[PDB]
Amino acid sequence: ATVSMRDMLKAGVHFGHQTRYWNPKMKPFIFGARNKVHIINLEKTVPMFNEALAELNKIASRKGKILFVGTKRAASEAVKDAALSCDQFFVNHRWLGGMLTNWKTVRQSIKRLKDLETQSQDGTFDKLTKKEALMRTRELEKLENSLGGIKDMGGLPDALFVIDADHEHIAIKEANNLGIPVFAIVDTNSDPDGVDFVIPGNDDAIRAVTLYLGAVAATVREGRSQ
Amino acid sequence: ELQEKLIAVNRVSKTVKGGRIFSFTALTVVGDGNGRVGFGYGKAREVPAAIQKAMEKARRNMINVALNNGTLQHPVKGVHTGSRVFMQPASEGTGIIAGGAMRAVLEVAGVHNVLAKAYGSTNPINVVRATIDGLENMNSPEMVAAKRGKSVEEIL
Amino acid sequence: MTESFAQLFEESLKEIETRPGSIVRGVVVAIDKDVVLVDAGLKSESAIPAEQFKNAQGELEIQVGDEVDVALDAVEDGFGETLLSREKAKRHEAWITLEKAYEDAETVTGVINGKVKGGFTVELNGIRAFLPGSLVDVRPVRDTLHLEGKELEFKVIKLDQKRNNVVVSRRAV
RNA sequence: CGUAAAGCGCACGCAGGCGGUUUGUUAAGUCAGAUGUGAAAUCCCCGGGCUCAACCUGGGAACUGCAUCUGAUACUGGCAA
RNA sequence: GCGGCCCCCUGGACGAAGACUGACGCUCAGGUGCGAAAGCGUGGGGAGCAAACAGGAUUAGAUACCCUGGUAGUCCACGCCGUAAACGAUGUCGACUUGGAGGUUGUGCCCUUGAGGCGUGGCUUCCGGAGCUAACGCGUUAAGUCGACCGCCUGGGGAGUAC
RNA sequence: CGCGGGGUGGAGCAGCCUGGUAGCUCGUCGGGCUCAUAACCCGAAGAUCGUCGGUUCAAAUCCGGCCCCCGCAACCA
RNA sequence: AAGGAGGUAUUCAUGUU
Ligand SMILES: [Mg+2]
Ligand SMILES: [Mg+2]
Ligand SMILES: [Mg+2]
Ligand SMILES: [Mg+2]
Ligand SMILES: [Mg+2]
Ligand SMILES: [Mg+2]
Ligand SMILES: [Mg+2]
Ligand SMILES: [Mg+2]
Ligand SMILES: [Mg+2]
Ligand SMILES: [Mg+2]
Ligand SMILES: [Mg+2]
Ligand SMILES: [Mg+2]
Ligand SMILES: [Mg+2]
Ligand SMILES: [Mg+2]
Ligand SMILES: [Mg+2]
Ligand SMILES: [Mg+2]
Ligand SMILES: [Mg+2]
Ligand SMILES: [Mg+2]
Ligand SMILES: [Mg+2]
Ligand SMILES: [Mg+2]
Ligand SMILES: [Mg+2]
Ligand SMILES: [Mg+2]
Ligand SMILES: [Mg+2]
Ligand SMILES: [Mg+2]
Ligand SMILES: [Mg+2]
Repeated sequence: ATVSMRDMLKAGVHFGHQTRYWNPKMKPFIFGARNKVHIINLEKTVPMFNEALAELNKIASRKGKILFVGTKRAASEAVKDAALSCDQFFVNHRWLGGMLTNWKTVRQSIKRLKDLETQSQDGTFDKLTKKEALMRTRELEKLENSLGGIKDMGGLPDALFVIDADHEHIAIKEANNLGIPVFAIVDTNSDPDGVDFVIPGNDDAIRAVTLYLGAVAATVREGRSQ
Repeated sequence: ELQEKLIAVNRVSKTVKGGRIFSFTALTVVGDGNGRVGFGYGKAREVPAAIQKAMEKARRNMINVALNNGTLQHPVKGVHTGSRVFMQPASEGTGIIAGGAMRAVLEVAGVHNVLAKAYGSTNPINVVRATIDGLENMNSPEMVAAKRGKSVEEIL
Repeated sequence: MTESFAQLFEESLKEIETRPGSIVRGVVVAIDKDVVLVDAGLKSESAIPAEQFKNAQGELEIQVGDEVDVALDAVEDGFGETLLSREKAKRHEAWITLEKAYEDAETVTGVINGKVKGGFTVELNGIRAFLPGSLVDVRPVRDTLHLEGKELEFKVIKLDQKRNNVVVSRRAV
């Protein structure tokens, strides 16, 4: 399902960063500069958004494991909500360096998390000489915070949807290194070179983030359901 | 299927507070003969571990090269830190005439007939990297015809 | 239909002004234990400390879905942050109320806490006023230190808000 | 040729080197063809004779050059605007 | 290299709008000129500072650092010298190639809504992209991509020395 | 005993030649999938390369020994 | 010389002083 241009304007997609922090690679996706603040040209945004949606639908139909990367505190709850709505994987908190390239170590961490949660809840051994009980619970909580979303991913994702490419540049680099389609929303200050399916838009606004996430979640749900 | 050979092993030092800590670096090149070639550089306290690490790295990060009947398609130059490298598509039967590291890289790549010479520095690491880069920057008649929007018969 | 981006952005620009300093009302999306998040429709949502939102009684009269008017610091702080401060709007509303009270001349208070050029000076939540040397109090009072350090309970007569000046006078009240 | 050897301390300026754009003209440079010559031996190619080879030898190719004549006029040069 | 203020003589640069000439251009071996400081010649001047020198200290020694003095010189006029880490350790001219923050000096427009807003030049400092580089770093003032001319290098010492 | 071939997760198979890299299918478990089974998808577990050695920077691979397995080996009245 | 605050730093009526 596509998004109407008036809805994008209401959300606030057109707004960008100041004209001093702009990246010259984002110059094509710029309409004007009002009060030293860049205005993103939605005329290019809408077709690119639908094109990215179509590719996401193709991957979803082919049963690809989508990974929703968003770490801005504005977009963390929304990314988790969208990923859970579309039964997919997410990274709401800080992207661990080499989460994809160093998958062999992330796999061991996942196994440790699984063992801790299993024993704590299913094993329910309760008495752990206090200190150990607190430490184990704290460790399990931290592991759930860091890797709770991707614990069921098993292998590598087939597509990486990235909020604020400039903020999550590390994840884009790892995806490029391994070879993975990236669907990143790019503000005026970001660099669109690493992105495969650029989506020009305001990554900061929660309204815009929710709009983006709702559209992509609907598309992937349609692709999976078929 | 993948043919691999170790080019050079070098001993290096770290000079820590106590004394000097020695370690070994291994430069290796792997390739399928059919055109894919990739180099690897590894380091460990012991030679076998370094060679194995280099082999793994070389197995990863390969690159395809357009080969014309087991030789190059046109004269190609390649440059890097110190190594300036020239390679020429020699006739069948001449064999691979190249110096050391270039010989190893070309042999595993699968080129059977070339005339090559390494100018500038002949440091094994840099010359291997320059040779691979030069092989990468070599297009085929099909590639040039496609990019120029013509047929191969028009290009000849 | 192909209503162009330029034409649609024109209407959106007409709807909302981006001038710094001005005050626009924003819907409160959520409240945490120390910060309130306000959406005014700009580049992003603002995060104003709850102490600013806290009323005179240390309580949060604000709530979810509430509308309050917030002064615009800037479109961006360099990190895509639409910095908004409602206490500036409070100061502007207080200057307006001070102008009204200096026109209407009703009962008002405010801690007279300083020394003006003429005499003692008053401060009242956005009203820097004066009680002059002979006019700190009606009688020959050395209570300019009461007009510098104690609350004046009176009306205001003459004020230049743009000059950050008012007359917290020794008037009838 | 910033720091490894290597930018004159700086400028002006003769000889010299280089020359924005359009048209005409010339044919000097340039290119094409032809003719003369570029000794033989040597080098190279295809053969032949010493029992093979070295060696000897037939024919070609080559001798990247120079000169003259006949053409071409895109570029460079000359002359004219 | 130039630093109080004033006057006289005088060179260059830049901006605006036009008008004019019509390739009259760029570079440059020899050549010519300018060229910090110290130094030299002749004649003046001489406050302060200060090689040399004198004395007092310090030290194992102290032909120095430290202290008290102090002559050439530093200043002026006219000549000579012609060398510096004379350095951006980066020859001159021209063309092209993403940006940001400043400074300085012009100038056009917008209601100068009052100190403002949007342009358009010249020179100049910093940060940084591609690209280049051995790396350090340079980066529209290039050490980037190119074109024209000139100067210079060929291992370290011997030696910028001998003849 | 003679000659030849073979021994690789539980089973069936690559990898041996060129010394560096343990793979494929079935089976097991879990999850998803199915109301469930089944089918399908995703993960997870499982050999020390028969063993004893030798060589080498490094051996399932090269060499030898032993153990077995299979084929061939001339002997039953 | 030591400690605290503000900035790249001042606008912050003159008057008063
Ligand atoms: Mg060399
Ligand atoms: Mg040096
Ligand atoms: Mg040098
Ligand atoms: Mg110079
Ligand atoms: Mg010309
Ligand atoms: Mg000429
Ligand atoms: Mg001619
Ligand atoms: Mg001859
Ligand atoms: Mg014969
Ligand atoms: Mg002959
Ligand atoms: Mg001509
Ligand atoms: Mg001509
Ligand atoms: Mg000269
Ligand atoms: Mg002097
Ligand atoms: Mg003198
Ligand atoms: Mg004298
Ligand atoms: Mg002295
Ligand atoms: Mg003295
Ligand atoms: Mg010199
Ligand atoms: Mg100087
Ligand atoms: Mg020099
Ligand atoms: Mg000159
Ligand atoms: Mg820089
Ligand atoms: Mg000399
Ligand atoms: Mg000298």
